[PDB]
Amino acid sequence: VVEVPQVTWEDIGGLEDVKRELQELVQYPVEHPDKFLKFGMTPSKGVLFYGPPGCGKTLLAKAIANECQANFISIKGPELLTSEANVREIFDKARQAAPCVLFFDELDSIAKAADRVINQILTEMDGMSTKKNVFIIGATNRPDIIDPAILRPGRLDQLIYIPLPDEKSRVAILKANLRKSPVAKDVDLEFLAKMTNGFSGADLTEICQRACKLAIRESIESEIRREREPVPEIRRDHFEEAMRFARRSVSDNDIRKYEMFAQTLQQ
Ligand SMILES: Nc1ncnc2c1ncn2[C@@H]1O[C@H](COP(=O)(O)OP(=O)(O)O)[C@@H](O)[C@H]1O
Ligand SMILES: O=C(CN1CCCC1)Nc1ccc(F)cc1
Ligand SMILES: O=C(CN1CCCC1)Nc1ccc(F)cc1
Ligand code: NA
Repeated sequence: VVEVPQVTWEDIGGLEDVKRELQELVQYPVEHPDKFLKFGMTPSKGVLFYGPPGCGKTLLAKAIANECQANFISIKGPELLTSEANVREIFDKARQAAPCVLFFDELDSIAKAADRVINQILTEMDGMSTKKNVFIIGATNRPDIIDPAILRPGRLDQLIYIPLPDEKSRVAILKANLRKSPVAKDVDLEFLAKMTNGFSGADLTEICQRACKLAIRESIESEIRREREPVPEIRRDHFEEAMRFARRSVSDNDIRKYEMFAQTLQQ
């Protein structure tokens, strides 16, 4: 399906510099048109996100579409395998759905036939002006095998690191998830953040989902019992039980590999 996503910048904890950079990348062409005309600036054709799984790459792509009130089309890397015309088709449909964000997920899979699924993607990108109002986003968990051809001027304009959340970002992720939830006053999310070093955004969200269901299931059984004979909160003891089912999904060794890649870039 194609639609304007409902996720916003507010649903995304941490990454405040990245969000700043992205909002400008898409707000300046429409907020400062005369300056873009005066100096010969062209809008960006897209960006490439890299980092460990479950830390916000997909969320940021949907939030860019929501900011621009644009349709969102998601394409999974391994699904381009059945046929070089499939890269042709998907760009046609993005063009038809403009203004549109076209998101290529799981691109590390293509980087390992597949050699000109790539060549067709690079072809479709060069033959699409920015006046077509399609914004391309790719994401990968394997930055070491990126073909630098995709980052040349005229294709994806910047490579952006989305890291595991630090302690402050873990508090923000928890708060954004629970933004519209009835959390008990005995709940200390800053202590929860301190006990989840190494957790991804997805790992933290699973704790929140488990704790919400425990409170709902408890509410069901309490009312069943009272009928023999006031919104209920998610309490500290629901989070205590939910943390029993929790552990990181990204190993210490992969984390070292991401940090080396980004530090050597001076990024
Ligand atoms: N920065 C974040 N803020 C809030 N929730 C997050 C964040 N990162 C991940 N999540 C949670 O984990 C899920 C998966 O994140 P996603 O962006 O799909 O990861 P990926 O980086 O692999 O694209 C999100 O739907 C959300 O529930
Ligand atoms: O992440 C892996 C390997 N993982 C193991 C389980 C799934 C894939 N390698 C890697 C990570 C970051 C980097 F910059 C270079 C290489
Ligand atoms: O870190 C680098 C260096 N490059 C320099 C310019 C950009 C980064 N490579 C690398 C990192 C992890 C890994 F698993 C394999 C290779
Ligand atoms: Na990922």
